[PDB]
Amino acid sequence: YQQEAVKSTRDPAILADLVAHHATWTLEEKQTILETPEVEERLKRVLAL
Amino acid sequence: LLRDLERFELDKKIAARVKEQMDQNQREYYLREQMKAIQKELGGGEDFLT
Repeated sequence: YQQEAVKSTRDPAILADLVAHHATWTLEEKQTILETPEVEERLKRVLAL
Repeated sequence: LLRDLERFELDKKIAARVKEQMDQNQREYYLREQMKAIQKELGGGEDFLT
């Protein structure tokens, strides 16, 4: 998780994918990760839930 | 160093907002998990909660 943090990953799309893959979600909310092209909307989505 | 103090304050204020953002939802899911846990684990479908 520290290798997938800011200290080794700089791109927020790749870091958002590495944060959002490492839990066991439900399927439709994995689609709401995957659907969003905005950085801030999917980061506020994963920060919310 | 005044720029560094402004940078640390602009980090810490919005970081405290994000700290409030999951500190509300932590207590919300504290209220959410345990009722479904206890009337899932007590008996089950044969526990005739229906």
